[PDB]
Order: sequence, then structure tokens, then C-alpha cells
Amino acid sequence: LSAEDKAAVERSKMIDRNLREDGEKAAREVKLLLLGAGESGKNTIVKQMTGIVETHFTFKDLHFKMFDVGAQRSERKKWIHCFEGVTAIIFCVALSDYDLVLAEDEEMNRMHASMKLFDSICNNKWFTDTSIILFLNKKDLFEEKIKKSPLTICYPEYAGSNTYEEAAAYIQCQFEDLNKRKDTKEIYTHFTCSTDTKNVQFVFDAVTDVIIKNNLKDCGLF
Amino acid sequence: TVSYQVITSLLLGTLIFCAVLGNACVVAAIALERSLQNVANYLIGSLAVTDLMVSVLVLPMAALYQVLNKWTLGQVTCDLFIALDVLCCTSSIWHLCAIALDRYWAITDPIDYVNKRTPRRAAALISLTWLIGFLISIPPMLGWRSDPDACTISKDHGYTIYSTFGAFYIPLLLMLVLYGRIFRAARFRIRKTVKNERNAEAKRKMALARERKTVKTLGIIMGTFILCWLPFFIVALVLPFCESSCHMPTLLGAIINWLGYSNSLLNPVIYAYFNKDFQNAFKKII
Amino acid sequence: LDQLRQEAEQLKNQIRDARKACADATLSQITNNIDPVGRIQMRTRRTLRGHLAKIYAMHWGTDSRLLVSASQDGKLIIWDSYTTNKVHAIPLRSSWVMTCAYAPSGNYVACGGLDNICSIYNLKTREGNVRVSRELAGHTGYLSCCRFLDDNQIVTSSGDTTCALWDIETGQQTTTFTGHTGDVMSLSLAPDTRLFVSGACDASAKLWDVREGMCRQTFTGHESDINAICFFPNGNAFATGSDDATCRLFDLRADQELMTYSHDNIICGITSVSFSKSGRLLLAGYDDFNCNVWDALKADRAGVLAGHDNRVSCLGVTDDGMAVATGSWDSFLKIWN
Amino acid sequence: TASIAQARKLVEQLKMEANIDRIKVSKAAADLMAYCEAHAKEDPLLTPVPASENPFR
Ligand SMILES: CC(C)CCC[C@@H](C)[C@H]1CC[C@H]2[C@@H]3CC=C4C[C@@H](O)CC[C@]4(C)[C@H]3CC[C@]12C
Ligand SMILES: CC(C)CCC[C@@H](C)[C@H]1CC[C@H]2[C@@H]3CC=C4C[C@@H](O)CC[C@]4(C)[C@H]3CC[C@]12C
Ligand SMILES: COc1ccccc1OCCNCCCOc1ccc2c(c1)NC(=O)CO2
Repeated sequence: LSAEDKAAVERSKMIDRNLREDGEKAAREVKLLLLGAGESGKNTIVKQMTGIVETHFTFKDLHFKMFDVGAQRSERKKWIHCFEGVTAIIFCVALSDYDLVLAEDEEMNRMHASMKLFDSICNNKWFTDTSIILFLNKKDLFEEKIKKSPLTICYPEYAGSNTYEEAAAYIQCQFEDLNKRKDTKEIYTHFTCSTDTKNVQFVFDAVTDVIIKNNLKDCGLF
Repeated sequence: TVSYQVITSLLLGTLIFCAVLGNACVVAAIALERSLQNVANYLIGSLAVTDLMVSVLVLPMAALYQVLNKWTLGQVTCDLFIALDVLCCTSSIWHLCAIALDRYWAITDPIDYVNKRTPRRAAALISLTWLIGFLISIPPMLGWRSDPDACTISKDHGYTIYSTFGAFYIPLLLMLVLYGRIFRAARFRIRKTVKNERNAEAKRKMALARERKTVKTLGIIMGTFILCWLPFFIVALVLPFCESSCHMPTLLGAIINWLGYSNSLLNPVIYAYFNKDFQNAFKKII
Repeated sequence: LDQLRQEAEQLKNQIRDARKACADATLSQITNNIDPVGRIQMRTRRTLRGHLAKIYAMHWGTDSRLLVSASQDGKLIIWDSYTTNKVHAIPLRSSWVMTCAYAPSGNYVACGGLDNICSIYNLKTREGNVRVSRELAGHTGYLSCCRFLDDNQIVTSSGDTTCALWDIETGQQTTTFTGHTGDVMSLSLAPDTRLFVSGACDASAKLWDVREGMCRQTFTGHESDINAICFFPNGNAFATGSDDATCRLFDLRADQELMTYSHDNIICGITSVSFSKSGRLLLAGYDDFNCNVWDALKADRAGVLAGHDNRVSCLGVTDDGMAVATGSWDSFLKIWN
Repeated sequence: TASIAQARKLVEQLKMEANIDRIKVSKAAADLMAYCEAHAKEDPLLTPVPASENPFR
């Protein structure tokens, strides 16, 4: 109608097209939520690949944005729903922490704190159908520490011999038994160390598997 | 007439009304609810539109033909009816093919799914489907270079082979191949997953449940299409070649024709009534 | 230590007794003989579309037609509510926004979130574009709410259990408000901008003097986190909305709670609260996708606004009192009369 | 020395909150009712207005 009204309408249309273009660009992104109890190797994982840290990387033409909220030391349930709708949760746990108590002792193990955090995030109402890539870092240091000291310090009800393979298998079993949504989500467990160069490949494989299984569910085949 | 045309008309009208209602409900749900607006549902809704066009244009004239045992609408209307029947049925079958192909790409190429899959792809698939329908329906209008009481498609051998293979047999082969590859991919993904013994047994039970579910799904998908359209195209292929050797009973021919036509009624149930998103959308809108 | 704890206990008991002494009559008894508001029925006059992710905050401008909305698609969008036109679309450096504010002069907007930064954008430039004017970084937790006092002062609440008054020109914290033990989730300036109330996850509300930076009063009647807070237009009372499925009204001078707005069939949390122009109506957004209009004097459900398919995250009444805006997780804004 | 300092800070904050003067709840409720009655007419959401005066139709 009026010249100013027409200019406003054209401005709004241009803004609309820019917004839809930005949405199209951002839809071609795989969003990952990075978590872990303390510093259990998150930084190592990020190197291998304010208040929230964003790491963007493209692997095999697939773009990933990973959001780390470790420095956010507040009430998690006040913002955890902000990450509803991520493709996957990358949860990092240090295998060497089975004997270390904590930053402040508080007679609670670092491994038990990690297990509690994993249980809470895995069975969170916002992530009923979100998959978890479970990185178990520091396997070399864990092997040394299990050579020197028993695993019974962390898990008193342990019967296997003090060797890396079955100790790590028992730890993985303990972590994966915390999943109550066994018919809705899967846990992709990987033992990592500092020198490993296949972590990004493992994440890519887990993400492609998640995408394919979601498509199968949509087609009624899963 | 007194005891036969009434029940025949009642049954045919009930079928036509149910088909129209189902397809219209699917289209309305997709056009209303934003949770049903993606490429797959766009293909499904395009299939619903094609089946609705069937049930609105072709099915009434076919039902009148069935009840009166005679074509009363004239030669021009007979030609238009044949063209619409061919176009709409071909478009429906190739819509099934397009849905299968999109599912195959989504299951076998997650990278393409994330990066290069857009509603433009659904638009191109629908356009190609309708183009194939036009290509199958045009030769009768162009001449491909009688009985006034009956409306019958051309019985030329060349056009018979052309129409039957370009409308049902090549699509059937494509559907079989695509869903076989999809079945292999699904079986691989299901089997790749497989106290410790209790967890292992639970995982095995879940894998068996998923295998049975995918077998049931593909069985329903392929069996509906086959048991609806295969007898019709078998008859339409073998009958024109043995003109005098084999005769087709009228009752069996009518059963076969309407069995083929029931696919436009069963496709909504298969594609947008068994789907969880569609069920939730219906519950919300109701 | 222990003696100090006992003295603190005695002080708490003394405050409770002094507040119980003032409770002579109930607000329900005082308002029992007034005409009920009736059935309040509003209709969606406008629908604003263009956000592609959840909406977390909106704020009306002082002209009552321009509003700002913030969404996790990393977008700060300024809407003309009359024509539904979009005037600005600000690309956020961090997409994890949880609050936005409109300056009273209309020359600036602010936002913030999980980046712990309060970003101030200038809307009045020579070439007519929007550029980041300032970034306020001192907070060590997520920014939950912010409100301008003028073009150069802004008050923020943070998940680090702290509020802060910022001078925008220098970027420093002019004042820091401490005393909450949980994350501060909401913030409401008094009409004269001399005081402000804040609600936190400690199930407590606190009144702060802007000039002196001290907690005047503490109000504790909620049994869960306080998610929203709003000032009555008098400036002598305020309303708090918590996730115990209850809104509450507190009076500054009476120094206690007057009314509790709750229903048996309402069990979800309250995300946002606001008052009508006269303060007779209290509008509250809920997790169950609906907004409820309460009679603020009789505590009765006057009306329901049901037009969102996801959680109503925010709401705001215009300054002239003509319209109410709701913003939901379903990425749509709605203007109701 | 942090625990005793925090306890003393809480004690002085409690004293500052306690040494205030409060009015009656009946008086506060009467003031709220008076405000709502004095501004009841110019409240469009409480008092629906004709569409000719409605910017949102
Ligand atoms: C014309 C239409 C209605 C025909 C539909 C036929 C459907 C219902 C039939 C055809 C083939 C059938 C499947 C054949 C084999 C099996 C494997 C068995 O372990 C479970 C049942 C299951 C999975 C059947 C389910 C039902 C099934 C899919
Ligand atoms: C879901 C349902 C409705 C789909 C399948 C319906 C089937 C059973 C219906 C649809 C149309 C029907 C046909 C319509 C007309 C005639 C002609 C009559 O002289 C004999 C029966 C016969 C040949 C009917 C047989 C049954 C039939 C094929
Ligand atoms: C040969 O096919 C096709 C060829 C190419 C594409 C699609 C094709 O598929 C057509 C499906 N539709 C055929 C039947 C229409 O013709 C009749 C319908 C009902 C009738 C009769 C004929 N005759 C009766 O006696 C009474 O009922």
C-alpha cells in the first residue's frame, strides 16, 4: 500500500529468505553433546577430533558440532533440556579413576561419581531415545594402575583376575548396566588412549549407525 | 437387477466412499500438522492424492459400469475413462516405487540423507511418476501407429506389452530389488548388535523381535501390492495373446478388476495409518 | 559457630513471629465481597512465524508494538506485532540463548545464555544495521534473565547464584548482588527502577536495592524452584511462578505471602508470569502447553489460552495493556487480546 | 575462618531483615483492591474494547 509499508514487507521477505537459508545450512549439522565427570579426557578427545565450548569438524564430508558444557558448574536440569534433539551424547570416563577418590575426598570414588552422572544422563527424560558414545580414556594408565593395585577398591564385588582385558570388560559391563532404555537406545563403548587416532572414525561410525537405525524405525523396519 | 444391482451398488459405493475418506484424511493430516511435513510424508501424501484422484474420477464410472453391466456414457467418455484409469493407476504404482527408492537411499546413504536430501527430491520423484503415467496413457490417444455397449482398453499386442511392463512389471522388479536390499541392510544392522547371560539373552530376544517385525513389515508391503495388482496384470498380459484359446469368466474378471482397484483403498492404511506419526497426528486433531 | 547458628535460628523465629503478628485478615477474606472477573476468553489475534527452534524468551518494547524474541536457532528477531513484519534478525554468536531484553528507549536489545555473556546490540546505527555494541563477561554461570534500567545500565541474573548491575559503557559490574544459595532464574525491575526482585532455585525470592546493593527482604513460601517473577503495577507486591504447580503473591510492606494460585488438576511447572494493566489478572505460562489467567484478588481461573503445541516458555503483557504475547517451544509466537 | 565469617554475614543479614517495620495484611490487601478498582476501566484485557479501538482487530 504505502511506500513505507511496501518497504517493510520487502524487508520482511528478505529476512524470511535469509532465515530459511540459515536453517537449511544449520540442518546439515550433526550435533553432539560432550559430557563427563570432571576432566576424564574430554580435552584429549577434543584434540583428537566463556561457558560453553563449540568444536566444529568435518569428517568424510559429514559436519559435526560438539558442545562441551563442563565449565557450566550449575544446576544441570535448568539447561539440560536445551540439548534435547542432539544426535548423540559423547560421555568420557577415565579408566584410571577407579582408585582416585576425588578432587576433595568426600569418601566417594571418582569412578562412582562418573557412574552416577552416566546413570542420570542416560535415564534422563529428555534423552529417552538418544544414543550414547561411551569413551573410556586412559587405558594405558589404567593398565599400569591395575597391574599395581587391584580393582576391588572401586568394585568390592569383583571376582576376575587383575588383568586389563577383563577389568575393562567388567567396568564396561558396570557402565552399560545403568541403561534402562535398552529397547530405545544403544551405547557404543570404545576404549581410548592419548595416542589413538581412530576416535573420530568411531564417532562417525556410531553416528551413521544411529542415522540408519532412525531411518529404519521410520520405515517400520526397526 | 432387483436383487443384484442394489447390493452391487451398495458395496461399490461403500468402497468408493471409504477410499475417498481415507485418502482425504491423509492429505488433510499432512497439510495441517507440521510434524508430518518432511520428504517421506510428502511422497506418501502424493500417493494419497493419486489414490484420491483414482477414487474420484475412475472409480465412480467403473462402479456404474459394473452395476449396469454396460457402458452408457459414450465413446468420448470411454476414451477419457481409459486414459484416466491408465494414468492414475500407473502414477499410483510408480508412487509406490518412488517411496521404496527414497527409503532405500535413506537407509543405505546416511551422508546423502544428511547433506543432499531436500523436498526438491520429492518434487522430482512425483514429477517423474506423473510423466511415466502420461507416457503410458498417451499412446491410445495418439493412435499407437467396435462395441458401443462396452469400454475396453486396446488389445494390440505391442501396446499390451508396453503398458503392462511399463506400469506393473518393471515397477514390481524395482520394488523387489529395492526391498530385498533394504531387508539385507536391516538384517545386518539388527544382527550387528549381537548378569552377562541375562543381558545377552535379552539382546537376542530383542534382535528376534526386530527380525520378526521387519519380516512382517515387508510382507505386508509387498503382499498388499502383489495380491492387489498381480492377478489383474497377469490377465491383462496373457488374455490378449490367447484370444480364442482362453475365455475369462465375467464374475472372476470383475473380482480381479476390483481387487486391483482396492489398492488405492489399502495404500492409505499401509503408509499413513500404520505410521506412528500419523496415528499421533490423528489423535491430536481429534 | 554453633552459637552463631543458634542466634540465626532465633532471628528467623523472631522474623516469623513478627510476620505472623501482621496477619490479621486474609486477602481472600478482604476480597470475598467483590464481583468476580467472570470468564476471560481471548483469541489469537496474531501468529508470528520464522523461528526454527525452541523459543526461550520474548520482551515487549515500550511502544507496545515492537517486540523481541530469542530462539536457539541462534536468532534474535524483532517483530512488528501489528503487521507481523520482521524488522531485524540478529545472528547470535552463541546460539544457546535463554533470555532477551528490550531497552526502554528502543535503541538497544540484549540477550544471553549458556555462554555466560550478556550481549548488547545497537539498533540505531548510521547505516541502519545491527552490530554488537557490548559484551558483559563477568558472570561465571549461565545468564537466566536481564533487564535494562536505561541505555547504560542493565541488571542480570545468573546461574552462579548472583545478580549484577552493569555499566554498559565501561563493561564492568557496577554492583554485585549476592545471598541466593541456588541459581537465580528470574528478574523483575520495580516500575521506578529503585528496587528489583529475583527468584532462585532455593525456593526463595529476594528484594534488592539497586543503589545500595543489599537484600532488603527475603520471601520463602514455595517448595520448589522459582522459575518466574513479576512486579505488580503498584510496585508494592510481586508474583512468583514455580515448578511446584503454584503461583504466589507477596506484599513488600506486609513482608509476607497473600495469595496462592493453584488448582488440583494443575501439576506441571510455571515458566512465566505477568500482570494485566490494572493488576487484576495474573497470566501464567505452564509446561502443559497452556496459559492460565487468574483473578489476582480472588484466586480463580478466569481464563485459558490454549494455542501452543509445546511448552509455553515465555509471555509478556504490553505496556498499554492491550495485548499479551506468548512464546513456546514449538517455535511460534502468538498475540492475544 | 570462612564458616564463621559466613555465619556472621548471615546473622547481620537476618538482623537487617528483622529490623524493618511492617504494615497489616488487611491494609496491604485494601491497597491492592483500591489499585485494581482505580485502574479497572483502563485495562483492555480485563475490559474488552470495541474493535475500532483495537490495534490487533
Ligand atoms: C491383500 C493383503 C491384505 C495381504 C496381506 C498378507 C499379510 C497379512 C501376510 C502375507 C505374508 C505374511 C507373513 C509371512 C511369514 C511370517 C513369519 C512368521 O514367523 C510370522 C508371521 C509372518 C511375518 C507373516 C505375517 C503376515 C503376512 C505379512
Ligand atoms: C477393503 C475392501 C472393501 C476391498 C476389497 C473389496 C472387494 C471384496 C470387493 C470390491 C468390489 C467388489 C466387486 C464389485 C462387483 C461385483 C459384480 C458382481 O456381479 C459380483 C461381485 C463383484 C465381482 C464384487 C466382488 C467383491 C469386490 C471385488
Ligand atoms: C491394462 O490395464 C492397465 C494398463 C496400464 C496401466 C494401468 C492399467 O490398469 C487399469 C486398471 N483398471 C482396468 C479396469 C477398467 O475396466 C473395467 C472396470 C470395471 C469393470 C469393467 C471394466 N468391466 C465390467 O464388466 C464391469 O466392471
